[PDB]
Amino acid sequence: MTQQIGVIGLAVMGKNLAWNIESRGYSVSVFNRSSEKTDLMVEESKGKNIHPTYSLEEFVNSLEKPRKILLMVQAGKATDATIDSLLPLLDDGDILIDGGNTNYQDTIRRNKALAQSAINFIGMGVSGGEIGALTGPSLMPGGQEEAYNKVADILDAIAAKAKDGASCVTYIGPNGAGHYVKMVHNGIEYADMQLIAESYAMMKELLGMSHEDIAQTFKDWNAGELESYLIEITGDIFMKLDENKEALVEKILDTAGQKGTGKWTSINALELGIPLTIITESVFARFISSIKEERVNASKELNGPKASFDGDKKDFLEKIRKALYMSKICSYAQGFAQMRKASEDNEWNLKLGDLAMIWREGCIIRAQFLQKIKDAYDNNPGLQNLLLDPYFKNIVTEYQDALRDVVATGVQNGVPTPGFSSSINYYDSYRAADLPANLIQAQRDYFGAHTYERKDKEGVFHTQWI
Amino acid sequence: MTQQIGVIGLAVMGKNLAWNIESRGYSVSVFNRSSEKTDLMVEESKGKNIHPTYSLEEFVNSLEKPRKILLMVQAGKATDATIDSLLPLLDDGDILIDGGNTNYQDTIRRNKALAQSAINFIGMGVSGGEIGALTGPSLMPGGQEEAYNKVADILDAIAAKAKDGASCVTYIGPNGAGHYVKMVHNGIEYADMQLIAESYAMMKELLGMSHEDIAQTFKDWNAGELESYLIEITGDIFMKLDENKEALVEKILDTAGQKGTGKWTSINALELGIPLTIITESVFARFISSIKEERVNASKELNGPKASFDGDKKDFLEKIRKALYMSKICSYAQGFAQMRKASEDNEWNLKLGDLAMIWREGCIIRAQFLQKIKDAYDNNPGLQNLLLDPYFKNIVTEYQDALRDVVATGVQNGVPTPGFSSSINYYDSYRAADLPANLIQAQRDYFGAHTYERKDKEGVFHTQWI
Repeated sequence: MTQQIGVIGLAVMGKNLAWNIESRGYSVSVFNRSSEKTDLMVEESKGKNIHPTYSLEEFVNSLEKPRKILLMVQAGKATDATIDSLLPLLDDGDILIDGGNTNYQDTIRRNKALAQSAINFIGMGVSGGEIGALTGPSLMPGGQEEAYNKVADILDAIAAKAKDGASCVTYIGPNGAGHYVKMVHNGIEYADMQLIAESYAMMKELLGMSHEDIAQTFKDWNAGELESYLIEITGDIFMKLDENKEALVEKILDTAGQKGTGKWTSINALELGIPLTIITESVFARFISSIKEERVNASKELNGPKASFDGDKKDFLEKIRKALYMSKICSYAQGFAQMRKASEDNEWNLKLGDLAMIWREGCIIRAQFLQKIKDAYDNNPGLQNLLLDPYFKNIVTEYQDALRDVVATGVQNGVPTPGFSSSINYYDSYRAADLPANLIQAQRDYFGAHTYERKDKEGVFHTQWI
Repeated sequence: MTQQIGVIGLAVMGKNLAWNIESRGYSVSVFNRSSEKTDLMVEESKGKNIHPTYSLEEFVNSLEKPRKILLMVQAGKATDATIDSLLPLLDDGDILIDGGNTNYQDTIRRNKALAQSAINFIGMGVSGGEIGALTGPSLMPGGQEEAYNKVADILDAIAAKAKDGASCVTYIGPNGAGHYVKMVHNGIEYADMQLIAESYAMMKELLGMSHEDIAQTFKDWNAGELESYLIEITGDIFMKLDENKEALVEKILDTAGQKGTGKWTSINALELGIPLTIITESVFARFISSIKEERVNASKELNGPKASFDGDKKDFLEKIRKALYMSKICSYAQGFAQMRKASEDNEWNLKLGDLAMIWREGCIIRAQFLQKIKDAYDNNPGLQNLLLDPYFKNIVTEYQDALRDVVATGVQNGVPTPGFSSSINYYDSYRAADLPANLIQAQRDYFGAHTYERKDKEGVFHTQWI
């Protein structure tokens, strides 16, 4: 009567994961606190190997041991309440897998406490949306390694497969490493969408392009090095019409929503001392879009230059493309630098090459560009920055001219390019042997006696400047 | 016999603060747990009304009621340990004043906790460096409003006086509003130094100016609307020769740090939803300056254009000056927008005009500039953004052309200007009635079904995009 794995939380993503697991031949028990949605799953699953349960006691007793329970409830209170109600009914060695988009510190807290009751806790990031959950997502499980290996066959079977047959799931690391990697994935996704949107702003507001010339430009870009899911769906979005046969996306209110997780990536980067300029500017860009009424008011009081481009439009579209690809490199270089630092300060022993690997398919940021990130760390596991990898170093040293032209053209024409601007400023700061921070250091010694170091001598120095 | 006020912690700032208080004719008891710092201050206080004590029991018994105790100890656990060891020894109505660089959230915890035992707690931000604490600092006290009035005589006596006679101290607001305001002061200080540092880099790397010409430029700028303490000391710093008649500022290692306190301003901005791009990139600029040996390696593998200017240098110097002023306006507009939102969220009822008033002298960011921020809020207390203030409005719509030229030239010549770039981008985003966030919303609805709102029709919408 025992089933192989259990899922709690029968909304569309818990339901789609259970069906994915069932699609691969494993017997699944399901439970939803409100039993009426379990009653819809049984009807929507007639013929599959879905054993419904209608109490936490019948659910736990329906599962083989060590019990494998996938939590797909909403984050925060409902997750901790589900864990706490489950814990008395569990035995030593059982395994809980929180699959929500949980803040990684909650996972670290839940892993530590559950470990004192001999319960394994895996915080697993899940990316791919609801269609991806049903057919093959990218999974980022972190927690006890032994617990992971006891459920690794299920994870491997349901996860997306990259073009080399590799399943888009691997053991991330201890405790909160998986949910940390999922959060950084979303931060990268914020930047990828902002850079795409800056590209659209240039095309719409500087080159005066229509939605079909915009769509076709993105489809063209998706045929080369920039091939990504996000560029691919952007091309579809500029082809969708409304009732009046006008472009629908132009009818959408330009207030970017954000359910956190993007702001978490920058908050952590600031704590770690990691310059995450590009993802953070994309978070701030969402913030300022949400004060729509304030922007409408300032547009009637603050002057600016008219957007006027008189050069070659096709040749400048190619520059925007190069600028978009190089900004992606710098943003990923920042994002992967955050993950090495978080690996170091948490002793997670993150293998950054494995993270690019599991992001080649399934997730929202999936792109052929990620195969080149894996190739970088395969050729050099000690790679300190993606900008130094021979392939990426070759791209940025040539594309920087197109990026500089795009930024300077948008700045002079009043088109905001925050992701392009911080990209070229990151490249120029990271490659600068000497920075003006020496003036900052001398100022801090002037008004605070904070001392400074020298370039030619060694030791700590303090100057009476006046 | 009995003293009027007490200071715990006799490092240079608590020591200099105690001398300040005694200089105005008040009697002060002093305590340091490490008795050596108390003995050193005993000899240095020949002929002063400084009564040393060597136990917390003795310290509390040497002050008249209601007791006024100034905590100038290490932030964090050492502050909590002292508050804990003081609590049993105090009488209802006594006043603890924590004057360290403390996280405002700790102040909220301490204030709320000490109120249950009927003890007043003032978290007070102190700005001015070690010399400012001796002569006249800027004071940002928050806490019990009537407990402030009992110490207001002393704070007013020791604070710096603006040249209209007003002391740079005022009741900021309840609980942790004082430490919050000090924290935002520092973030603003970070942006002011970075923007001065970006001007320096432009003068040196793009215009090829010597330290003599760089010093003279800052002194001329200090003579106008940019009159500021940070610009004044910068002109001095570029005049300071080393032993071999060389500009000592150039010998200083260009590493600013990764563990400053300005990062807390950005973390709070990210949680409030306030776009703090200029201060945040000033924090990030310090991070990448900290990886010196990594930057030196990248400078040997990553190329860029060689900076070269071939136009009138004096005309461009003036454009740098306008770009610096405008960027300060944009930085402060964000910083003061952050505090307005925090005052609403924490129910502090902050009076931002009185805030700019007490920053006219004593603090590090002091400048003639802050009188215009005071004038902006006195003219319009409900002002939403300083960019809308008539005086600042007139400056930015005039100076934007110089800022755009500076940013564009800087980008085309490889000179990183993260502060200048995010300023013009912030000006172009805030004034844009329509932003490309509509594509972000469309994408989020494509892969995440997060729904969207429309510019034309009202309501919430979801679309099958393909």
